[PDB]
Amino acid sequence: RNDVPFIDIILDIRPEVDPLTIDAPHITPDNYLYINNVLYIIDYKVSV
Amino acid sequence: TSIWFPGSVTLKEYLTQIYLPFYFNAKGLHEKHHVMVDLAKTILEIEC
Amino acid sequence: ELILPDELLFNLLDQKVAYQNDIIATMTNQLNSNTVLIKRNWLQGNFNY
Amino acid sequence: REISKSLHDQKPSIHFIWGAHNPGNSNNATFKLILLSKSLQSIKGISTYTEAFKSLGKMMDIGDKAIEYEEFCMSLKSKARSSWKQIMNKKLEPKQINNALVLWEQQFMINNDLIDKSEKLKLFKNFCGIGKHKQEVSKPKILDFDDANMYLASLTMMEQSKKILSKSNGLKPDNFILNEFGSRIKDANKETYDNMHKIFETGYWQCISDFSTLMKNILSVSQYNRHNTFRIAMCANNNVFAIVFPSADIKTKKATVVYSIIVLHKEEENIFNPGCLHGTFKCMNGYISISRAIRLDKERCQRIVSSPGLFLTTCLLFKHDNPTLVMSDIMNFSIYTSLSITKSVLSLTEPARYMIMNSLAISSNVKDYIAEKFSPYT
RNA sequence: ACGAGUGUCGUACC
RNA sequence: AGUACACUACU
RNA sequence: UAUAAUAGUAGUGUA
Repeated sequence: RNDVPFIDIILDIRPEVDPLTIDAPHITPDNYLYINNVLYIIDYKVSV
Repeated sequence: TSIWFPGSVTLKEYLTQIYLPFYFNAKGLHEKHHVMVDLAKTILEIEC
Repeated sequence: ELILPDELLFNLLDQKVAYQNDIIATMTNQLNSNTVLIKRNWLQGNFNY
Repeated sequence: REISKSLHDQKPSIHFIWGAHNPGNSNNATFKLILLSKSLQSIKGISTYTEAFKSLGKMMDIGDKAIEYEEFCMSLKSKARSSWKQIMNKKLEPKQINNALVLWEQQFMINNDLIDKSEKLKLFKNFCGIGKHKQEVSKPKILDFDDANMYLASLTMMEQSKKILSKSNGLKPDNFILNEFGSRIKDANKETYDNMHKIFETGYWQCISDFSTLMKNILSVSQYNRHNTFRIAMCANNNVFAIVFPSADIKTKKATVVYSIIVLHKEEENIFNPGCLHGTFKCMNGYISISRAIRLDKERCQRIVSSPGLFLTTCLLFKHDNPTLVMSDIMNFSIYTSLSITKSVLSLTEPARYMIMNSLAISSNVKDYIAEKFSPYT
């Protein structure tokens, strides 16, 4: 996934939470990984 | 045509025969007594 | 100023026979001064870049 | 330069003379020592130093007395190797066996009784260069490289060396390099293995290996050397011997090694002489050959010891992947270049690059380089 | 002898 | 027995 | 954002 909105991450991980939830930040993480009740925000960087 | 002995050589082998003999030399074959004077002579000649 | 090595003066002062055209002695002022003034020859390898 | 036309003004191409081993003689050190002493004292004819050589053979003679020589050497070596630190404060005591004043294994005093004073002076002053003169403008004397006669002489010398050294040793090679890496070299390339085996089968490899071993033995023995002791150095070959004349110990600065090669051969003119033969005399059972005294720095001796590797590498690199070349010619060129420890070949190896590459190039001032920079030193 | 050299050297010294 | 540019060895 | 790092000794190749 690329530039997935954080609100989409919240909705996918927690479908039960309703809209009008706490306002997700402007951050658009590159990827997210949910395992063992832990959410990892993954961002790719190509720099020296 | 080969250089140091009869036969035919490839261009790579020809360049090898041209350039390898330089490495047959032995370091430290000079004598200080004469090379000191020779180097001084050439330096002072250029300066003059 | 380029300083001539001590051993070079050692084996140049013990010749016992004057050289035909001694470039070393001319520049050294008849072996009066070990140093020789070098102007245009920046020394080998010093100014590579 | 001072151009010379005489063939006798040549300097040695290789500071060594070699002759094939004798299968009919034992390879024991004492037997070879006795044979060398007898052959030196059995020299016939008249010459400047022949009396000196016979007297030296008399000095290195143990006669029928042989067992206590081995006992003496073993007893001294056992005490010498029993201490990590060099044995000091104790003086080595000479022990005459028969006509030989043996100080150490293969180390003998100059028996002034055996030698005439004039002969000893000739051997030490005019032959070994020891004590010559005391504490003339000229120019560097070099052979005429473009002379037809000089080039013919050089070609004849190379042809003779190729003739003598191309013959097989008659023995299975069985050496360290082969037994330890033959499988790897053979799997990498069959032809390389075949070329290496051919190198080991010929007399070039035996000659250079014997010379390297002899130089190593000379370096080993020369550390315990005194002003009145001449050492005997031996190699695997039972016909090649070395006389190590008195000189300063190696550990000091500018230390040099003085040695002379002796070769015993059944028939005369069957020796590899790379311009370093003093004289071929007739002794019992055959002909002895004595080379001119050679003085060498420690760096040159180190290169000489390392020379078998250089020879093998050069031969295999020139013959690599080339079926149109004759291995004998490559080995003939490599024997001389590998053991070249003089500046004469140094003055030729480097300018060859520029000369041949400018000749092969499109635009080049090869004429200017040859005229103003190419300065052969032959 | 050998090494070096179109620089007088190394070459053990009394 | 120096300047630089490296590579490889040992502590 | 193609830029921050550098023990001592020895050997080798290069200019």
